[PDB]
Order: sequence, then C-alpha cells, then structure tokens
Amino acid sequence: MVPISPIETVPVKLKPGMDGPKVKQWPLTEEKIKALVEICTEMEKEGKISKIGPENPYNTPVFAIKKKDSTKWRKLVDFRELNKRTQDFWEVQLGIPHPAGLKKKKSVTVLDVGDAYFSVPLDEDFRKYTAFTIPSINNETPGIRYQYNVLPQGWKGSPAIFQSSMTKILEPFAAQNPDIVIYQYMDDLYVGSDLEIGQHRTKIEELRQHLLRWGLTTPDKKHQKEPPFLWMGYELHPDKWTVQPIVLPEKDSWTVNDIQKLVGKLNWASQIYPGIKVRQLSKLLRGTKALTEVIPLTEEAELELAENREILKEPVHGVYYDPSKDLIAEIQKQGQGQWTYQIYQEPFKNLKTGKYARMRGAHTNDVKQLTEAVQKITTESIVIWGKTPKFKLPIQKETWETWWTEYWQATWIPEWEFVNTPPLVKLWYQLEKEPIVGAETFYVDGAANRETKLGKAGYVTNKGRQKVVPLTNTTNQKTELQAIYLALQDSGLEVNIVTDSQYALGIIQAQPDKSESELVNQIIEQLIKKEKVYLAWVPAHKGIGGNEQVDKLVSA
Amino acid sequence: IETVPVKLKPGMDGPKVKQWPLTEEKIKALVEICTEMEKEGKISKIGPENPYNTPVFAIKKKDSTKWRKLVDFRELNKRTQDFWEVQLGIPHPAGLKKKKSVTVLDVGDAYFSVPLDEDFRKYTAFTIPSINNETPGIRYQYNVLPQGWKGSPAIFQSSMTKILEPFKKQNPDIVIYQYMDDLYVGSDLEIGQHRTKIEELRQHLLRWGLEPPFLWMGYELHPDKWTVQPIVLPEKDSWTVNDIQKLVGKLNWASQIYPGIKVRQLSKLLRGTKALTEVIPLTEEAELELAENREILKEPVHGVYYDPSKDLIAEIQKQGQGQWTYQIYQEPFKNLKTGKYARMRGAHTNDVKQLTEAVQKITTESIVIWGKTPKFKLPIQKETWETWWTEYWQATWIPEWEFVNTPPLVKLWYQ
Ligand SMILES: Cc1cc(/C=C/C#N)cc(C)c1Nc1ccnc(Nc2ccc(C#N)cc2)n1
Ligand SMILES: CNc1ccc(C(F)(F)F)cc1N
Ligand SMILES: [Mg+2]
Repeated sequence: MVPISPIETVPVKLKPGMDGPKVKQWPLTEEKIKALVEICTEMEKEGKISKIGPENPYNTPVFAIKKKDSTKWRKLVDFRELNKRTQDFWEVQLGIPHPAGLKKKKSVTVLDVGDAYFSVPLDEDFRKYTAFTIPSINNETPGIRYQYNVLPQGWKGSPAIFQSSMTKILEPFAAQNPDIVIYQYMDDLYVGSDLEIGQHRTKIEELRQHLLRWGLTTPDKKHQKEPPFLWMGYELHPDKWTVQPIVLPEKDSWTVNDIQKLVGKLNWASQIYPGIKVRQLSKLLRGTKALTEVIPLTEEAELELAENREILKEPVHGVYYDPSKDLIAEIQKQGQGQWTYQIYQEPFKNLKTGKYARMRGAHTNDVKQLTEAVQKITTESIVIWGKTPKFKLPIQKETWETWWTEYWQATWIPEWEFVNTPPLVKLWYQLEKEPIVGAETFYVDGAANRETKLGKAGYVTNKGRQKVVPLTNTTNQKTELQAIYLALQDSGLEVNIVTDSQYALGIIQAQPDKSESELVNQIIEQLIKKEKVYLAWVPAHKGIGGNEQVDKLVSA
Repeated sequence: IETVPVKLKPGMDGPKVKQWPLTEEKIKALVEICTEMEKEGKISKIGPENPYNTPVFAIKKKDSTKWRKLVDFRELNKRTQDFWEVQLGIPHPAGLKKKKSVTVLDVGDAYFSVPLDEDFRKYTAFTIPSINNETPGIRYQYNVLPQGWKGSPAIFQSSMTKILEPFKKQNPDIVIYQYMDDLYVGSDLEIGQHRTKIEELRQHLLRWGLEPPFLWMGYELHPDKWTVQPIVLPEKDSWTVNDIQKLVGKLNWASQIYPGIKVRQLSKLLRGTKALTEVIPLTEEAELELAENREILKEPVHGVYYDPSKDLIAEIQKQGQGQWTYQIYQEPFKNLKTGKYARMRGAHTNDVKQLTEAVQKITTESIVIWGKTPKFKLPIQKETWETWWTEYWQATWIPEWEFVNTPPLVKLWYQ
C-alpha cells in the first residue's frame, strides 16, 4: 500500500466548567433497533465509530427516521445537548462571496469530497463525549455503546473543523497553481480557470493526485452539477450572474407575513434589478407583529408594488469583476428617503445594484442622506472588490462645497463627479453669517403651562410690529418653534430673528429640509421663500431688550 | 527569554472583535508582513479551536514609504489584567512636558525579542481577510510580545531599563518616557545636539538588538511652545446690538466657569427693541462691568485638579477654514487644557483627514502631559468616521471615541 499523510486533529474542549452530556436514550421499537444495529455495524467496519465499555458515563440519544417513500431507515444522533456544552469555534463561512466580486471563468469543475469528510479524525480526548447507546431488544441485555472517531454530522464543531482541514490540504495546491481558483461548499470543491479545457482538465487530475496524498478519493464519474450553479440564492454562469427567479405572488388580500416575505424578495432582487422600492410596503409593518393580521394596502403601496412588478417583468443579469478597470458607482434620489445605485465598469453593464433607506430620525436632509449612502456603498465596495468606486452623484460641485465648508460637523465624500440627472440634491436654504442691515429685527418667544398645556407664541420688532397668539395643547418647545414660524410668516424677504430657544437653534443649526414635526416643516417652508435670514441666539431671562418684552407677553 | 504569566481580568473571555473591511493594498501589505513575521517565529498559524479575534490594518508612519502593521488591541487591552506586580506604579514624569524638544521613537520592534506566555497567546488571534471572502481569512496568533498590547511595555520594562542605563547615567538631565510602542525623549539642548543624542540613543537599541524597520524615524515635538486658549472678549469702539448680544451670551457661558462674571449692566444697554445692526454707546456702568469681567478672565479657573483615576475627555469643534478648537477635561467646566489648530497637514479639502490629524495631536499631548489617552467626543457621524479614519491614521496607538450628533452652541464661544 501507499503511505498516506494523516489529517492533523484539532484539539477540542468543552466550555469551561461544563461536563459532557448524560441524556437518557429514548425507548425504540424492535424494528428501529434492528435497523440501527445494522447501520452502526457498517459504520463501525468503516472506522467511523467504535464500541466502548461501560466505564464511559456520557450519552447522547439516537433515533431512527424512516426515509420517506422507502423501506430504508436512517439514523439520527441528536447532539443538541453536546453542542450546548462544546466550545465556540472560528467560523469561516460567516462572509460569503458576492457574485459581483467574482471573476469571469472559462471553466468551472465540481469535485465530490464527501468521502474526505469521514477521513478527518475527531480529537482523541473528545471522543468520549460523543457516546451513544442502541437500546437492546426487549431491554434484556446492555445496550450497545459506541463513540465517534470522526466528525459527527450535526455536531457543533464539524463544519469548522472540516473546512479548516480541507483548507490546509488545499493551500499548497492553490499557492503553486495561481492560474486556478478553488472553493469549498458543503461536500463539493469548485475549481475554476481561464485555461484551455485541456490544461484545465490536467489541473483537475493533478488536484485529484494531490488529494490522494491524504487518502482522499473523488468519484471519477464526474459531477452531474454543471454551470449554471444554484448557490446561496443566486445563479452563477461562466460569464454572468443573477438572482434565482423572483416571483411576486398575486393576492386579493395580504397578511403581515405575506408582506414580510414580499419585502424580503424585493430586497433580494434589489441587488441586480435597478430601482426596486420597498418604503411604502415596509411602512405597513410599522410596529405590528400580528403575523396573521391582514392589512389593507395603501394606494401608495399598490403603486410601489405595481412599479416593482414592472421592474421584475424580465430577467436581468450582472457581469463579473474585471480588476483591470475602474469601478463606477452612480446614485439616484427616489423620494421618501429612498436612494438607488448601480455599480458598473463598462457603460450599461452593471456588476450589481442596490438601495439605501433614510435612517430613522426626527429631522434630516438630502445631502446627509446622500452622504450616508456614499459611505454604505464605499464600505460594501471595499468588502466585494477591495477598493472605493468613483462616484457619479446628482449634486453640483458648488452645492457640495457650500455644504461641507459651512456644516458644523466634519464630513467627506470620496472622489466623485456631478451627473446631471434629476432630482438633483440641493441646499434649500442657507442662513446668514452676519446680521442684515435694513432688515426688520423680530424678537420671538413662546411659553406654555406644563399642567393646562395652554401657551402663547409671539414676537415684537424694532418697527413696533407685534403679535401674540394663544395656543392650546402645547409645550414650551412647541411654542418656541411657533414663535419663529410667526416671525417668518409676517416678515419681508430679509429678516433678523432673535430667539432664546436652545432647542430651536439645535434643530435649525442641523439644517433639516424635512421633519417628523409638521411645525418644523412649516418653518422650513418659510425659510425656503426668504432671500436672507439671520438667526441670533440670546440667553433667556437676562434683561435683554426685545427678548424680555416678548417673554413677558407670552408667559402671561 | 522566560515568559511572564499573564491573565485576563476575572470573569472575562478573550476578544471576539470583527475584522473590518480592508482595501486590496492593505491586504497585500499584511500578507507580505505576516509571511515574514511567521518565518521569524513572531507569529504562527492557528486552527478553528481558537474563536478569538482582534482587528488588524496597516498604516504609513509620518514621512515613510513602508507599510506598518497596526493591530487594534483596544478590546484586549481593556480585558487584560492590570500590571502592578513588580512595582506599585510608574509615576508619570511631570517634567517631560517642560522640555524644549521631545522626540518620539517607535521602539515596538524590541518587544518581538521576548516570548509571550504560551497560555495567553490564543487571545492575540487576528485574521487577514480576503477580498470578497473568496478564500478563508489567514489566521494567526502571536508567539512574542505584540506591538500595541498594553502588557508589552509592562513585561519588557525590566529589559528596557537595563538597555537604557548607560545612556541615562551619561545624560542625567534627559527625560525618557515610554508609552505603548513609543519612547518619548525630552531635552533642553540645541536641536542639532538633540538629534545627535537621539541617534546616540538609537545605537543602544541597535546594539542590544544584536533590524528594526521604523526605529530610524523621529517625530519632533516642542511642548515648551504649546499654546492654550484663555477666554478673551472683543475690544471695540462701536458695539452693535448684535455685538452686545453675542458678548452677553459668551459672558453667560463663562459665568459657569468663573463665578464672579456679571452681565446686568451690559444687558441694560439693550433696553428696548432695537435693530440688530444699530450701534449702542457703552454707558460707563457697562464699561466698568466689562473691565471687571476682563480681569476675572485673566485668572485661572478655580478648583481644577487632575485625578489619575478618572477618564480624560477631549472635545473638538470645527471652526472652519481648517481651524479646530479643543478642550481636555475630567469634570465639566474644569478644563485641564484647551487649544486650537489650523496648520492641519495636507488636508485643505478633507474635513475628515483634518479631524483625524487633530485627534492624533491631542492624544500625543495627553500622553506627554498625563501619560494616558483621552476619550474623544467627535463632531462627525459615526458612519463617516468609521469609513475613513483608518486611511489617515499614522500613530501606533488608538484612543476611544464617541460621536456628537447635536450641534453644540458653545462652538461660538471658542471661536
Ligand atoms: C465563490 C465561488 C463559488 C463557486 C460555486 C458555487 C456553487 N454552487 C465556485 C467558485 C470557483 C467560487 N470561487 C470563485 C473565485 C473567483 N471567481 C469566481 N468566478 C466564477 C465562479 C463560478 C462561475 C460559474 N458558473 C463563474 C465564475 N469564483
Ligand atoms: C474555505 N475554503 C477554502 C479553503 C482553502 C482555499 C484555498 F484554495 F485557498 F486553499 C480556498 C477555499 N475556498
Ligand atoms: Mg421665555
């Protein structure tokens, strides 16, 4: 015989303080026992399990499940309890490749490595914890006791230890064959290259020879699976990719669960179908979790759905990544906090698409949302391609310059160019840096009674213009905003406004163009109509004229 | 040569911190660095029985062409036992901040000559990711004291004191202070003499070393010239209503720092409902009150003391045109240091690069003055900072930070 290299075992431990499982074996029918004895006898012959004496105190239950439409039983060793007690492992498959980062391949061959799985030995010192018992016929003899010598299917550590063991085996072959790519998924190896089929088939046989150094055999009747591959919800082809078919159901009525599944499908589709939207459909699940509750579809959601059905009318495919070319990302504003983007290298040939939704918040503006979308696309692009795309953005260079030089926070977007495709992102208002000569000065204030919720808002000006409005069901904060609104409403196109409201200044200095507060939205609407607005802050209750006068009028 | 036993803090597992996305350039640099480190026995490949992780990235030091590996041990440093075994504290040298020149040396390569406790190595695990996760991340752990881990200067301290004994005896007026991977060497000499003494000091470590990739570099500071920012009020011949309003606002803020500040008489000038741009003559009761406030503001703040048991906090404000103001404190309104920058290096069109360079300068000042790093309150959205700060980082340590989402009104008063 030909010596084979052993597969180094991974040392395994139980979590600190914990012991192995001691779980009672369920009674089984005489029929199941006979089937398990036959199954385990074969497993024992193949070296996967070994009979143990009565010293071992651990146990995991074993079951017999009838393979549907067949007289063949199959065994299930239920390791739920051992898994709770087994240490955590490094899990490598946490991040899966995105198809848009893959490279085009001329050939991709599949190799079955299911036999290698049971060549990976289990750490000798851990085997005792995998003990199980076949009950005896009529319970008149001791049950037959076994333990595993190989990685048990269903045990917590088997995926990680199998992956790590195969990686170590494959590393030297990949390193010395930089003209192929190797990928492990389940019990299959996927091998791709740009070589002429002859050289490619040679590499495959050389890989089989390399694997045989560890005694690992691969079926010679080559794999039935061939391009296209159905994988992790995608279809992989040699020179393009897409998502598996997206079929939106027809329904006369929709439940919470149906809408959750619909949005999940739209989200999955949005990575290659441009323009998918889910805002209005997602709004319907706000707060509720009555899985079976029916929700009427708003007219807004019906239009969104209809718009989506059209986008999904026919198949769309992405191309693969060419590292020799720049990556370009283009973004469009869609409305209601929704943004959509495409990443491509050659015009009209997208690698992938995607969307971004406004974060939950009281106040926002388009420039901030565009900025957030850019950072999201940047980070996703680092993951998939290892570098930042050049951006094409619907904002003028002069608009961006004005924004970031005057914004109170540090902010940055990477190399980008203006793309003139409406809706353009713009600054709707900008406050003055200095008081305006010749503009009327409005001293504003508001106050409310915490108990009655009655209040007043108003202003007094240097020209003797005055107004006070009585208010109900209000708060100090709302009356302070109401006073600023009144001054905007009653002033000319240029106006100086003096407030003592730190709350109102906090909001306005954040430069929102849209708010959850209808009062802030009204203030924004007025700001947009002005030519010049200077907002000045003074501390309350300090004898500052104008401020003192109106504070008295509204606090009465 | 023999390992110091090291433990985590009680009831505390190892770090399990996600590796953040790295550019192709940084991955390729780390693969080359780690391949060589593995050959030299500094690191070894690890298996899946090690579930721990600490992030890694790569930087380019101030004025260098070569990538340096930087491990972000912030989580491991929090979870590592405190080191007071052989000593009861290494009092921070209060004189370091008074020298005319302080040079900062990267001496971290020296730590690689001491082995790490075999039972602790698992907790230094890190991963080199692959683009698009197409190949399994490369997993390694340290066999020797790692750069950036708080225990490395502690364990290496004995070795370091003996390496420097001849240089200290022969240069007794020199202040030498070690923080993490840095050596701070302060003197009062002519900078030409200074650089020689520094190169003298390098030779001691190269001599003991028998090569360090970044020991030859030198970050030159001059803490004797570090400026502060007292509260100053305008001196004007013509005060508008708006000017006086701004003055009363600033004085109201200052009165939280200085007890005796008064505004009654200045407010009185704004008796009525006047146009913001109208000029108001100062009556003399107001001129006196203002002079009295000016004199108050020339004195130090009362009851300001440093407590080494409390966190330092650093706040930064963007003032525009490349200017940044900052304050370091432990208790509100009790500033231990204030300052202002404008000369931010090669970042005239990049806010975030400027802020990152300000964070590093403030941290350096904090190390020199108190021997620890402050917790930053940063005027930036989390997602913007986290996407970009690693691109401009040039220091071998990393401070902690939080984010300011609401505009502070006090920016106006530090301008
Ligand atoms: C992630 C991955 C999944 C599968 C297969 C998963 C499954 N099932 C097969 C391979 C070879 C890979 N690895 C890589 C790495 C770099 N480029 C590519 N490009 C590439 C892959 C498949 C097809 C096709 N058809 C075309 C190009 N694949
Ligand atoms: C986790 N699976 C895996 C292991 C080893 C390689 C290698 F080719 F780089 F060696 C590739 C993959 N995909
Ligand atoms: Mg009031």
